[PDB]
Amino acid sequence: KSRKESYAIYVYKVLKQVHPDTGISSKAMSIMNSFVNDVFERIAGEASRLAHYNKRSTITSREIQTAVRLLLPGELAKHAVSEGTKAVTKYTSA
Amino acid sequence: RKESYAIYVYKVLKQVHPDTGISSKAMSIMNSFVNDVFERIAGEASRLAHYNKRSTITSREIQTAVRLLLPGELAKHAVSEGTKAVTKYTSA
Amino acid sequence: PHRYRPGTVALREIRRYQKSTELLIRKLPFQRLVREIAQDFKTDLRFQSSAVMALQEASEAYLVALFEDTNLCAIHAKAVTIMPKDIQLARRIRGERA
Amino acid sequence: PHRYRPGTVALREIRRYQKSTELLIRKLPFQRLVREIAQDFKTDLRFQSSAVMALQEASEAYLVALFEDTNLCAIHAKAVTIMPKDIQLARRIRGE
Amino acid sequence: KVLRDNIQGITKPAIRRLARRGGVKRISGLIYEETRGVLKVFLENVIRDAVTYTEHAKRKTVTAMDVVYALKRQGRTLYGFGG
Amino acid sequence: LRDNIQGITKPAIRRLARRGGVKRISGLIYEETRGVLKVFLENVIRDAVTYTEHAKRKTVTAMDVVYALKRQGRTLYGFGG
Amino acid sequence: AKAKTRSSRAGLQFPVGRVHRLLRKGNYAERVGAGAPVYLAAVLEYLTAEILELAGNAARDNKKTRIIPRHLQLAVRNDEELNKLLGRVTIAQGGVLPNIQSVLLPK
Amino acid sequence: KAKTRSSRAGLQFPVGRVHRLLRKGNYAERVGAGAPVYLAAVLEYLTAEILELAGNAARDNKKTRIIPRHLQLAVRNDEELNKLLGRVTIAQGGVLPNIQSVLLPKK
DNA sequence: ATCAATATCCACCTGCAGATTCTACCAAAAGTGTATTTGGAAACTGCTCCATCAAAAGGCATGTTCAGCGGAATTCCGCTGAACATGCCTTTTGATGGAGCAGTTTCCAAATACACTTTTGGTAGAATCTGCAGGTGGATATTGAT
DNA sequence: ATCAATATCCACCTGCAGATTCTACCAAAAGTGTATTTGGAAACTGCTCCATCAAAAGGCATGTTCAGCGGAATTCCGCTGAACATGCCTTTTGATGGAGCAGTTTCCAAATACACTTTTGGTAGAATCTGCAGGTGGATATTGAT
Repeated sequence: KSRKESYAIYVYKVLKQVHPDTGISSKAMSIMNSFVNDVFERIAGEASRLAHYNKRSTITSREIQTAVRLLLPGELAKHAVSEGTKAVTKYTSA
Repeated sequence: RKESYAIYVYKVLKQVHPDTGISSKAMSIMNSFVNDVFERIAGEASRLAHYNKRSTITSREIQTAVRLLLPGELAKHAVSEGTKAVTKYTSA
Repeated sequence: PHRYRPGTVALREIRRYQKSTELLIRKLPFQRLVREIAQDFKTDLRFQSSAVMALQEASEAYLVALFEDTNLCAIHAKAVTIMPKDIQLARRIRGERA
Repeated sequence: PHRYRPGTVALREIRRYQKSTELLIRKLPFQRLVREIAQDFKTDLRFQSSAVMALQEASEAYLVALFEDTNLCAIHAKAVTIMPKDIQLARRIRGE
Repeated sequence: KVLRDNIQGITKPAIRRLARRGGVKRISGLIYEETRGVLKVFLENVIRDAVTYTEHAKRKTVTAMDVVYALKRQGRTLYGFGG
Repeated sequence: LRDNIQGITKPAIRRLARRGGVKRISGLIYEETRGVLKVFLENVIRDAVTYTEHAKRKTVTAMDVVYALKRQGRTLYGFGG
Repeated sequence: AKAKTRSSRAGLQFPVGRVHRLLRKGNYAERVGAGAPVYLAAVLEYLTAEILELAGNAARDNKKTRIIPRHLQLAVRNDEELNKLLGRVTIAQGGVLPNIQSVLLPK
Repeated sequence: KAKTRSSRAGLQFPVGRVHRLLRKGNYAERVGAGAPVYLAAVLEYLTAEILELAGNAARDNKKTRIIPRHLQLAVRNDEELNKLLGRVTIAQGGVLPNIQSVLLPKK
């Protein structure tokens, strides 16, 4: 038939770095998928508005950052920004 | 240069109440109202199209959008004016 | 004859149901209601098993939270019994009535 | 020396204020509060006068709606006087 | 004349169980018909939006995605069935 | 700039309760209301100012406040927003 | 020859061209069919007509000729559907509907 | 020699995918090179945060496989995640144990 | 305090539904190299409007007295919901045709893309106009003491 | 029920700020008119998975009794609404200098646009593994009566 993408394999890989001996049921994996799609939409959507308000054609990490600052609660935001900045820096230095 | 629906709001105002005016603060609110409904419908349309793996927004998505967004009677009349306008537009 | 005083068994049920996660409305009855309500919007419809499931999940979660707020309004009234008045006041402040 | 009973003037005020639409918080005082809160967030910020007005129009409409819910909560307690326990229940149910 | 109207299928015992989960200890008799009313209004709002999604896709089967999307519009986002 | 929360004077909170349909007010309502307003304003100004900065501006605009209110579900009509 | 605007072709007062343009620039999809803007301009025109119809009445009822914000507020709050469509919207300088709970009245 | 952008950014999440999803999502005409890296880093981090807490919840119940109840207990017992998911229902999650004190038997 | 009826725990057990490891085929990704295009920052700067100081005056905030009345504590009566055992009618579960959700393929109406030509909605600056705010006053409630 | 002290309704009326009203410029819009690309409706069909039916399964409806709680009534102390005196700080009217936003132009780092090669995540089917849900047992905490 066709294909049905899901974040499952990635969710699973991260589960291992955190709890190498812990598992996760199917229904739970579905919640995590729902969770990842949900945050994605919220962050992208916000980034989208930011660009439009400022009459910009491009969504740069700058927009993803401000979106994060606007959507995530304090500490969560603090770290979220941190991880994001690190990933770009590293990606560049390569 | 900054556009607004002021003149159209004004024309429409003149059809329903030929002898009534509108203060600017009230026009400002009317401009807000129109821009608000506009984003709400288009956005509703935008998602609608995506959920269905369609890359085009047509009079048909706008119509479902209108049905999901407006309450009962208002939709009934909105859908009418909308169908009516497209049919009339298509014959010219 | 052994008899539990009023409230002792209820309190037992609150402890039990807050620990579990199973749905509490019987499925078939729920399914019938869902389909009925649907029938007024469009005839001859079919429902994926998982769609009915999603609706029950959403409905129950919704009612369980409305009951929480209702208890709070009853307690505000200095009662320990939820009444129509209390569900009414909570839905109103939730903006569901206004 | 003529004296209206307690509550008569309060009812007079409700009818008066529910009839008009002017802002009820003094303007200058409200602006300093805005600048104070904003400042403790980021320094050297400037404000378009309409920006302070929009914050004020929103703030007053928010508090007025809050007082209606509070008022409902107090009456639900068989009272006619709003108290903190009432404001708190209205916000707890609102999801605040 | 049979044995049950559909909304009456949501029963006292079940409604009680819900309340229990919500921490309610004592329930007034009138609450039961009151709860059914609220449930009915809640389902009408959601099923209507979901079905509007079904028609738009020219289908005759309501899918979990149609409910999940209606739920999200009504601000009642549900995780577990796509989301 | 220090203690402006007291600019929201007892009289002004009373007028607001009135429009709100309130007939009798307890003495402790005034400090509670100031608290409520402070959080409300904190959240709106926080988002508004985030918009200012993302646009590398030093001036908070009406639009900044209007987009902030829409983020929080308190859509306001009348100032461009 | 003659060049008729898309709005007149649809029988509309609202600007079909503008709406079409706004649709594309707002990035809602890759493509925007010709009917979309016609239909949207129409729904937008119908909604502003209904609210002006009602605000104009509140004006008249208050003995005024010019609609102000309070007139828009009264029309919206007094209309069940417009009240819901705008259930989470604040109309600046709109005030509130007069309303006093019964237990607060005397006698 | 072909290395994935995810490895370059040093992330477990599909950077190539997030990019694809941003473009198709019609969020903007263009999408910068680093935005997908960043957005995937944020997605990954939040994913770790919830599994980290849910894992613990699994351990507290003497269980090794995370289920919905474990995700619900993680989210609602955490002030911040609870706020982020304030209008979200986790299927089959139940609620936190809680009984208003006045409903308890008088000791 | 003294049992006595039950509910709740805990340590151990084992079968199976759901989790897992495994190979393979593969279209759809995702990465890579090249060519062309452009969004938007650095740079210069015109021009709106924001902060600010000045001054006058009255609207309105503050502080007080005084007593009416309401929050809330306490007592209480009947009414009504919790508990419970009693008896079966409805829900749940596992099994079977076929109705539609889809994958695939085709082909045209309709949507980009691009070049001109043409109508027009803003607006910079005017001068003229009109609805109503706010002051005045006197006719009409609405309140509260007696 | 009558009466005095206030507040309120309200139509008439004049000053002014805010609204309607051109005159002229116009570049950004919108429209007309070939040429090129293609999205997705439409027709056909294959394989799920959904509606339905039988039967093994496990809740729910029903009447009795009584204890406890909703809410009516009573009471009192203190606190909150009126009314009032005093004066200050908001508000209103202006002018001023400048920071900072927003228009315009030049130009390059980054992004789009194929085209080609490699890789990888989702699917299908087959086989073996395993975390835990109930089910037992016996100990013990809980509850309610005496």
